[PDB]
Amino acid sequence: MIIPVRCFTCGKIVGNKWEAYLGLLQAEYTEGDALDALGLKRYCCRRMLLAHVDLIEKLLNYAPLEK
Amino acid sequence: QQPMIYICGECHTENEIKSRDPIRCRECGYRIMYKKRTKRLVVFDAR
Amino acid sequence: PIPTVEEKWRLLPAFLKVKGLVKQHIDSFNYFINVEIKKIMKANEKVTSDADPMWYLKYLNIYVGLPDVEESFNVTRPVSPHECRLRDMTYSAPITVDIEYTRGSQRIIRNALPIGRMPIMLRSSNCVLTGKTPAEFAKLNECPLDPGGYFIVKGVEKVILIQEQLSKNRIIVEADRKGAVGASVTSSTHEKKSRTNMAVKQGRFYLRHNTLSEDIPIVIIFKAMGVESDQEIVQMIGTEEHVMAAFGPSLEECQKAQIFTQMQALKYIGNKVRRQKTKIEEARELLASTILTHVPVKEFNFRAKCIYTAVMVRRVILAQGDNKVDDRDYYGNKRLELAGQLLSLLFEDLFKKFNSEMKKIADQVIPKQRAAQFDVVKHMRQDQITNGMVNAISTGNWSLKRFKMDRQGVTQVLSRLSYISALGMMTRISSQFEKTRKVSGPRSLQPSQWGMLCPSDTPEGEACGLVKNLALMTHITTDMEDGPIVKLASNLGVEDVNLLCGEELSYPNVFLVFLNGNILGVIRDHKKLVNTFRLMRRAGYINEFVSISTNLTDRCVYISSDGGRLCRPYIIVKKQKPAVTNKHMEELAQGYRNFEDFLHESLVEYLDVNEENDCNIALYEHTINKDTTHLEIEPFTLLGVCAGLIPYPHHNQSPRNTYQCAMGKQAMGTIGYNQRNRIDTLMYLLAYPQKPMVKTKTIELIEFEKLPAGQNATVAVMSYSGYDIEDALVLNKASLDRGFGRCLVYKNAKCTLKRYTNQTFDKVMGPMLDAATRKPIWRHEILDADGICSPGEKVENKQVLVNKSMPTVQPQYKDVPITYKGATDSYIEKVMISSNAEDAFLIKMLLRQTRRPEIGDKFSSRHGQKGVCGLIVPQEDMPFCDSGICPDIIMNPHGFPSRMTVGKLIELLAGKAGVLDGRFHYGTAFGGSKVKDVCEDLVRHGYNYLGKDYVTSGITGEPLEAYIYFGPVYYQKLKHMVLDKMHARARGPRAVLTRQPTEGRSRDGGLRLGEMERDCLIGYGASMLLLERLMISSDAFEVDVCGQCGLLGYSGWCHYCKSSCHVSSLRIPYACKLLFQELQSMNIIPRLKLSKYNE
Amino acid sequence: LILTRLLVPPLCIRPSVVSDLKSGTNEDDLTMKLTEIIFLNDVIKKHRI
Ligand SMILES: [Zn+2]
Ligand SMILES: [Zn+2]
Ligand SMILES: [Zn+2]
Repeated sequence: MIIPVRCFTCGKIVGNKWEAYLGLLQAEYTEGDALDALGLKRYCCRRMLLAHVDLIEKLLNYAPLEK
Repeated sequence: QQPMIYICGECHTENEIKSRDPIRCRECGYRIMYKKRTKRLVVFDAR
Repeated sequence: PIPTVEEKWRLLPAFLKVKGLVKQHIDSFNYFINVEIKKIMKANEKVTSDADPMWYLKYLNIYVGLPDVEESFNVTRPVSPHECRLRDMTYSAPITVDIEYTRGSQRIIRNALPIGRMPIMLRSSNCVLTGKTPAEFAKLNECPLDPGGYFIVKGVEKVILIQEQLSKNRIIVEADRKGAVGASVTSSTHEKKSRTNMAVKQGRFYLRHNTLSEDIPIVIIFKAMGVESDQEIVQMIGTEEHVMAAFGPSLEECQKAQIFTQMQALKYIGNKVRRQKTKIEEARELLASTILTHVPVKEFNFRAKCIYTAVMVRRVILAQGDNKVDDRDYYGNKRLELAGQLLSLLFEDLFKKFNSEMKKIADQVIPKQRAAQFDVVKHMRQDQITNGMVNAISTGNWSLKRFKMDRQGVTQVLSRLSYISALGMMTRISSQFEKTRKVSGPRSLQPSQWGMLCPSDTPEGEACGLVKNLALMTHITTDMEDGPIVKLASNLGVEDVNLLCGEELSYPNVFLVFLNGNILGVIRDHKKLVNTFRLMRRAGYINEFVSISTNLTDRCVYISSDGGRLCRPYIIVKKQKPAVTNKHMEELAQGYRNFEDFLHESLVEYLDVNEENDCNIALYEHTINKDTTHLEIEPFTLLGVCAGLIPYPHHNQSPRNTYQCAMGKQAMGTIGYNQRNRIDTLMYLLAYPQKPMVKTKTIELIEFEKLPAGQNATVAVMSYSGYDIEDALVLNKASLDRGFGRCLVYKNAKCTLKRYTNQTFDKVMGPMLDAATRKPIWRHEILDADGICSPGEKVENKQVLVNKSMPTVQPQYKDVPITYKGATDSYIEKVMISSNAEDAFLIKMLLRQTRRPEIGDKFSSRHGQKGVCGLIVPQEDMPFCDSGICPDIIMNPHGFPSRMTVGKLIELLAGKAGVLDGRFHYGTAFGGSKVKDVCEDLVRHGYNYLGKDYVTSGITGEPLEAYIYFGPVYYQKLKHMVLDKMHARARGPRAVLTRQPTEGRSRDGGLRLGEMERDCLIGYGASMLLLERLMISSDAFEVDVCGQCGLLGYSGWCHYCKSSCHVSSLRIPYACKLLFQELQSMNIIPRLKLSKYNE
Repeated sequence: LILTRLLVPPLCIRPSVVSDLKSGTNEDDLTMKLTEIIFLNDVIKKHRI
């Protein structure tokens, strides 16, 4: 649903770079280049941002709205 | 006592059902209603 | 080297865009409500009464409108599928017909007469959900990824399974315990199915049929059909010395009996046959259009029937004496049946019943009349049709007395467990064969099926081949005509069967033409015939779904054009080279020259199962030879939908492939885009679904990356302390606390309440307050002031949800408050209150429960490896290798050789390389990536080249001698948790018929102890324990018996002998006394004989 | 060997069921058949007179 706040294996906070990662994928950057410039070093806390789906945005279109 | 407030699923209007009346909405023509959230104090654990 | 085109992989999406996967289920219905609905209309259009020939009915036109609902009064508004799914309504639309009835003296034409309703598909052309946009799909609260194809009847999703059957209008030659036997099954457009069979015994042919009493020689039937001279009979049979020596006994038997004229033959047939109008007339009508209905007769000419029977006799002659038999497992003849033909039969039967019913209600009102005008609109009902359709769809028991057929288990509830199980249910195909252990051929993999049914996709258990699934590239042919086909055939130069005699058909050069089990005629030079037919088919004049093949053993060409055949597109080759070039695919990449234009330009073509029998197909382009006729587009299309989720299927073994195909529909995950709005009985959700690193092209074809049902986790293949047993896998406590594998369960609780025929109604009490404080009672604690529970609260065990009070007969009400039954404490999400179609109040509640993985849960590796949890390993353990990465789930290396799964290691390697590089690697079947270009890319970063890493143990603190296999793997969580598969019973409810624990864990029942375990207790020699847990803790009863006359008394007193002296008591289980008192009604008196055990 | 006197079994061998959906009681089929046999026995006696 949402990006996890901490990693599952080690426990490093990777929930503070999802918006930065999204903003970095539109400035003519490579996936690996952006992931290395974000601050991730190993593949322990790198798969949380690379392979991650965003379904809450699709779930907000069905959310109740006030009129 | 206080009128039981209910919300619709198409226009989301806060209406009330009085007694044994046709269950519908007074603004739209939708025939399904929802309920509000309780105003009590619930305890949750963050562990 | 050969010129290769690596661009034909984009033809498959273009072909799937128009039809394919699930669209054919909707085309079968869209063609049905546009052609067959009119076919049955023109079938029964005029009905007349019998009192006086002045009243008659006529039908102008019939059609179906849009899905509508009839509310309180004179209000028709468009309804939404989600609205019916939430109100437990039924998705149906009315049927508008134009009727014409003549009342009195003038004629009345009342347009737009409603006669009933009819269900509508979810993604049909008449429904609203078609041609919309995702923004508009979100406004109607419906998932845009929903493939559809199911029926909504009373708020449940029902899918009609495709069923395979044998072809009609054909000759089969089988072998039984005596020898060879021929059979012919016929079924025409009208309601008459027949099955005739020719049997051979002691060199004498006999014909058997359902209406015939005894067997009749075939020569008698020949003489009766119209051929008088016996020479022409043998001439039609066969012009050969060995076929004439086998027809001698029949000739001498026909000569023995005094039968030489057609009248005597018909008299013999009339004497033989029994039917419950002289014998000659009934014998003549029995041979005209009764035994063989698929062969029409113009006036009374049995010439075509004689020719067909002669070909059948020649077939059974050539079969006998050889080692050639026809088998039923061949899929070239087996046909498929969708939901269209079943609905066609049902609607035809219902329309005929409705026409015959009103004909009977208006025949006894015209003579005994009191007026001069009779209107048929007032004497009309539209409830029977709707009720019948709804019941036939819901129950699923197709019962048609006009067709004389009964079928059960055709419609099934659409499984909404996951996104793959829902789509895979639409591709499921069941067979007509029952649960038979003896049959093994049909269950076994047949060489006939190639790219039509996925071999790996099959359930594991009892059904080991009876349930099959379709392939990715598959199309079912619809129904068509035969006028232009037979016209072009006659124009090609085919000779009529009425011109040539019987001796010409035995000639080898002579070839016969068969069209849907019908002899078209005789033709020479069949090669040019087939070539010209294929050229005309490629041109565009004749439809593309026409199959034509040749048989040299039988020396005849078969022309198949009936609906329900299997075909997949194939690329045509031109003598050394495929017609498809790079310039033709560049235009497809541009946006023009679609599949339709390719089929119109003679670039690709469809082939049948029997059509591909007479052609050579090449797998790749380097294998293309000078004899190949067609080329495979893609070889990875042979796998199914559930088999496309397995990385490197060719690397894995077929049992593991089948296991993973069976477990793919069991894994829990995201259902769709609207899962919180829909309220189903049981629903499973995941917390944070990850994306598969090594995805497949089939995954992108179905867009499975948007709704994944698993998570990526770091796996280290090595042994651990003591909990790496064959399938036991251990977990990481820190990862489980961080939230790896968090699941949610959602249960539905629905309560309906209505009125009665009298003024008796219902009502809800609500909250109950005490006299001490102004707080609700413990019983009704979650209850609100209105009388229903509030959303966003927590319900524990034995708690009232909604107060329901029902009248017993001012009236006394009995309280039946629904109580929540559960071990853990659930939470309330929302409460919905609505009205049903019968003006009844319906209250639905959704209860959520969040769970965490623990010891006793079942996990899978998406590689056919299921395992239960071991021990929860803390973070102080799980040694890191170099950086500080701890294994999330430890895998056991001892189960790899037994399962023989090499695709798992390659999957781990490719996943590691991808997560290091930063791009997803393709792992499709019969291709993907190798282990040579990936092994050299893992070196640039700095890691080892294949899989090895240096690990230092954390328990002791010393480096490990051997290296460990580390890498990311895609795991999935399945159902059957330890919390639900756990129950116990000591003293609960019992049955009233027999005092024993009840069945089921939801009713607080016990376990059953059968003879399987009783034999083990007997083998040991322990008898006290056997009687303790079959009599003492099962049923113990005291019964008094008299010694003089063994009978059941009461309070130590007999009523037969009238004596209190002779009396004793015993301990007898309630079942034994039950049987003893139940056997007395069968005029049987069990008299016991009491003996002294002490002496 | 000829049925002349019918033996009524105990009532405890044929329990009755009740459904709490429309206040519906259903006896055992044995009891229904016994009470149907009794209705067929007196129509012969009344037809005689
Ligand atoms: Zn990490
Ligand atoms: Zn409203
Ligand atoms: Zn006695």
